[PDB]
Amino acid sequence: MQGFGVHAMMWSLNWDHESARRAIAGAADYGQDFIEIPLVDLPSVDTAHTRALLEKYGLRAACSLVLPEPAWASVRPEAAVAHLNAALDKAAEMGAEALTGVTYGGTSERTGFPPTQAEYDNLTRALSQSAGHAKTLGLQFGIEAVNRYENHLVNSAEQAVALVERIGADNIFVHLDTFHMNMEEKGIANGIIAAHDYLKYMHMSESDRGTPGFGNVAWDAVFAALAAIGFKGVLTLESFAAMPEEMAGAISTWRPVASGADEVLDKGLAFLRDKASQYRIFG
Amino acid sequence: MQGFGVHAMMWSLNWDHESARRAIAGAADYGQDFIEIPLVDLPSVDTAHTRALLEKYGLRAACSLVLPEPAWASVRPEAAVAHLNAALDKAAEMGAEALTGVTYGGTSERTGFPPTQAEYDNLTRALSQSAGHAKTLGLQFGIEAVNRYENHLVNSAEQAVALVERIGADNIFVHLDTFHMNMEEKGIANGIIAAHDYLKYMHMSESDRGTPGFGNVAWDAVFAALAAIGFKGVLTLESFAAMPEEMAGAISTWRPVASGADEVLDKGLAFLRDKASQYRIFG
Amino acid sequence: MQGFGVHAMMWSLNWDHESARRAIAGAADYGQDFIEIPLVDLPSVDTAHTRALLEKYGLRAACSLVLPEPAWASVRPEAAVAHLNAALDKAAEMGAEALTGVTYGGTSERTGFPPTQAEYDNLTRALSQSAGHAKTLGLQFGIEAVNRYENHLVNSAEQAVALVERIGADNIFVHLDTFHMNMEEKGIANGIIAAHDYLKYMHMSESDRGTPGFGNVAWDAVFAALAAIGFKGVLTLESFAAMPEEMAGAISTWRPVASGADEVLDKGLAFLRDKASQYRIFG
Amino acid sequence: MQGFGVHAMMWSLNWDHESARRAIAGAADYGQDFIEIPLVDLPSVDTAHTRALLEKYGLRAACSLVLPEPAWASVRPEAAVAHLNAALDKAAEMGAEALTGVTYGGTSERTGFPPTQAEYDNLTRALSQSAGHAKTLGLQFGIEAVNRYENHLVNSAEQAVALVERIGADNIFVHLDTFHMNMEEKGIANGIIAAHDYLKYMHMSESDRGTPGFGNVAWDAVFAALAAIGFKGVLTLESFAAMPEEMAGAISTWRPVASGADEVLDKGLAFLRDKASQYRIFG
Ligand SMILES: [Mg+2]
Ligand SMILES: [Mg+2]
Ligand SMILES: [Mg+2]
Ligand SMILES: [Mg+2]
Ligand SMILES: [Mg+2]
Repeated sequence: MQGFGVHAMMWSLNWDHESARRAIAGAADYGQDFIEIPLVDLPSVDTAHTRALLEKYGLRAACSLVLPEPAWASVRPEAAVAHLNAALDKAAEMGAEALTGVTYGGTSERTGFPPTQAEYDNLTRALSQSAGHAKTLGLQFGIEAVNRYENHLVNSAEQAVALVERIGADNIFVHLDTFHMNMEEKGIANGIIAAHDYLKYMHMSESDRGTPGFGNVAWDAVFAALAAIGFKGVLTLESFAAMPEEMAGAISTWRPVASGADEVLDKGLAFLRDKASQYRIFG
Repeated sequence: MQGFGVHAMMWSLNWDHESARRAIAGAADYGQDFIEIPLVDLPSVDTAHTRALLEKYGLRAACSLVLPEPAWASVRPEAAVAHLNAALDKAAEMGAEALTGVTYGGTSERTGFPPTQAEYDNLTRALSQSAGHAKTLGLQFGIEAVNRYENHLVNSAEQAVALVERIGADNIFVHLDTFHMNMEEKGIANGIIAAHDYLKYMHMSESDRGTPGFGNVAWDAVFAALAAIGFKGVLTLESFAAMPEEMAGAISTWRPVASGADEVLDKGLAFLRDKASQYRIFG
Repeated sequence: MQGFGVHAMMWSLNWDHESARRAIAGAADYGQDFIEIPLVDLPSVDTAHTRALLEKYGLRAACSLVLPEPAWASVRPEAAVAHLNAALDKAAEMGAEALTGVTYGGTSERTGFPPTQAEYDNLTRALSQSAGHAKTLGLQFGIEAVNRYENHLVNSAEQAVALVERIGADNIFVHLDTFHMNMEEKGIANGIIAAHDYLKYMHMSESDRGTPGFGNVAWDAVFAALAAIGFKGVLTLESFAAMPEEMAGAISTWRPVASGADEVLDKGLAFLRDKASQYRIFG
Repeated sequence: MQGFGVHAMMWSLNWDHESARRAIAGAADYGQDFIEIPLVDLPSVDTAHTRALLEKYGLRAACSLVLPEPAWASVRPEAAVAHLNAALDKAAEMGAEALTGVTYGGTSERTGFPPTQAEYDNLTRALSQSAGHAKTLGLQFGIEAVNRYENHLVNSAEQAVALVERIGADNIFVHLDTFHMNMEEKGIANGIIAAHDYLKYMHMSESDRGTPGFGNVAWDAVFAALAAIGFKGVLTLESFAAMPEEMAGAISTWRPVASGADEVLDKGLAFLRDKASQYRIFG
């Protein structure tokens, strides 16, 4: 998996038939190599229709998700293995090449206490079996580290690496998010250096979830480190600029993040492509 | 109020006789002008004792708090005023010069929706009552903007500024926190510039609540902005280095933030002092 | 004198009838407010022609120069005055509103020693009289600080400020250059802050003379300081991407600075615009 | 060679008996692994005295120089070889482990033209010769890139690496300077990344030659790239704070650079120590 990507939420929150087409056509109009397709309601996604659309527009894809609370692997690992295996099935039917995201828990998961060894044991056994199922399907399996307000289990790149190393599956990769690294990494580039050869997917996201290039992420440090470790994964723009006010509660966003999704695709995709070139990413 | 401050959390977050002695003498060993005292249990504070220790060490003080849920001003403004007024009576007894912090709601407050006009009506009237009560005691009243995960009402400097102008008191100041601006401000210095008329207090906190100078906050942009608007207030360090594991739920940190408090105090107060000199912060 | 500007060197430094139209038409095409016209060989300037082009394309102009060695003001102030007064004449005929740049010495000036009392007295007397000649014409007069390898007299913003105060003329402004500031200012924002009373003109130039936004200049600090001091003048793009190799010696530049002037124009101009909008530079 | 170093110029540029003592005791007092010994006037450097001091204080050493004009290698390669070999003889006698710096030319060298093939031909043969002499003495040989105003031949790390690869000698390393990279590298970390195969020595110097951490150098990007390429080498502090006013012409510095070598050693070495530990520079 290598090239530039855009998250489908730049257009669509749902994945009905038309939403799928509008997002896929848009990502192709912006010359992306990948679209990242969110899986929120597994019954509702038509895998054959999505595969046809991708073929029409010469686009590749990865899927992402967040485990629903009944499937949180830290307490209910068997429900997680079922839900992730189900997700991997529809990913592989779609033509996607990986499932990534918060594949290990929730984005409002707290126990109130530091993460325990019994929790990390459930995670290890849950992710071990599903990545296995991913391997039988030829898919890769990602783990996105997120900030301490969303999850208590995987916050820093170091914790994601330690999880991957314990499972021992060569088809699991570490997935980092510049919005979350901005809070969690002691110097954002240190997240990328810790991940090193496990790092195969990035969410390139401004510090306010707006337009990359216009916030607090130290993009030179980020691209310095991706270049120095020889990064050859996917760089996917993640922004909240097209989120309606209804989505507020699910994403903890209470006021507009940018002027509009048009501005974010125009300027944010070109910024990521021009920084990639300055630092000879994929060179 | 002008000068350098350190939050008492660097030595404890209880405020019994012993914790007060340890924190106040600690802040004096480090040549601070101010200590920031958190008011967590109003019936338990020995205000007279604190006052005598402050005079003994020649230390000045600000008080800060977070409103408990029964008193969140957005939904229960009468309860907010009764609590804020009692906290102000304690601050004045100790000899503090201001009450600041999350004085309008909680740090775990959500409605699931963006802030509505009736919630701001409630905030405006509750803070205008209590700012008046603070005025009768000779104290100033502060509003600290925090990030979207802790609160949905006052996130950006502009919001804080617009709320001050609505209340129309002359003893209310805006209070910014670089850890929170690192998420909420579209370029951190834009927060300081927006508040140029009302900014009188800063929390100088690193992007991970660790040691200032060793994270992702753009300190040169922060200090340039403080210098250019002619900042005339307090620069208080805030870090979670002294926080034991048992506090993890109340602060949502599940990983140590630094080596030890002694290191944060040593390295962080020196960094802030050196950046202050470089940018001529107090003349 | 307010808005965005591009230096004519983006097209060519020659200013015959062909070069002026191309440069002025090019500057209009990119929506600029000002073009900076270099005055090099004075007798080859048709100024009525240039004034016609300007008012046809709706463009304003400032003129810039460097003193040639026999007119260096530190040692030959009378020759400085006559040369400056002659540049001011043709600048006025063109309808430019200001003459700026290294109006006080050379870009290869060096005595081997720190600048002396007597050298500054020569500068003062020379610029004092030429600034008065500019006043009768309606022109403003600028002093551009440059780095220690090009000049030994005006390197820092505070030097420029002290010189302007010394001269006592109300029509001289400080001109600063982000490329030179990157070497001379102890934290680039401190030059902008120090000049805050007299700063009316900027050279927005990347650290390698390439494309602004793709080097080592800390643009968030630059723009934060501009906004916070309430900057009102012109922001002019300076870059060497159009210079042929025969210019190498004249600009101490031994390798290409970028991959073409069209790229620097398209990407660099839009970067200065988006940054200005982010920090709300012009309201 | 591996560890932290400091330039003897922080104490003196003369290397007589008491300056050698002053500087070596001084470096040892700040816990340095290395001291960099300038070689300027060869017949006055006592080698037995210097070697004895180094072993008493547990200090290792590198020597450095600039070629005097009669021996610039680009135009007089036989003369360069003589001067380099004699300097190498002194360095070996002192106990030093390498000769580095501007070993291919001068710091006010310029033809007025971009560098030519024939010039690089002379460098290649002269450096080939003397690096083989250095090999006979058990020394490595360094080449330091400097900025376009000091030298027209070796400005970017890329040029350094190409030269090193042409000569083909297993004891030549690349040596970079953050002060010079801040001008020459399009994004400062790109130079470190370009040299990843041959980078074994850094001058850690602020953008104004003052105190590292209080200027314009992007230290997070610098230390990140160093970490990510797995740097094993020397991080040597370089600053002009201790240099008398009579030395202005040699270093093109016309005004004070910081506030004294004392503050520069104290705060700068502290800043490099803390940055080095943040990014885990040596494991
Ligand atoms: Mg993400
Ligand atoms: Mg009233
Ligand atoms: Mg705070
Ligand atoms: Mg300029
Ligand atoms: Mg050097």
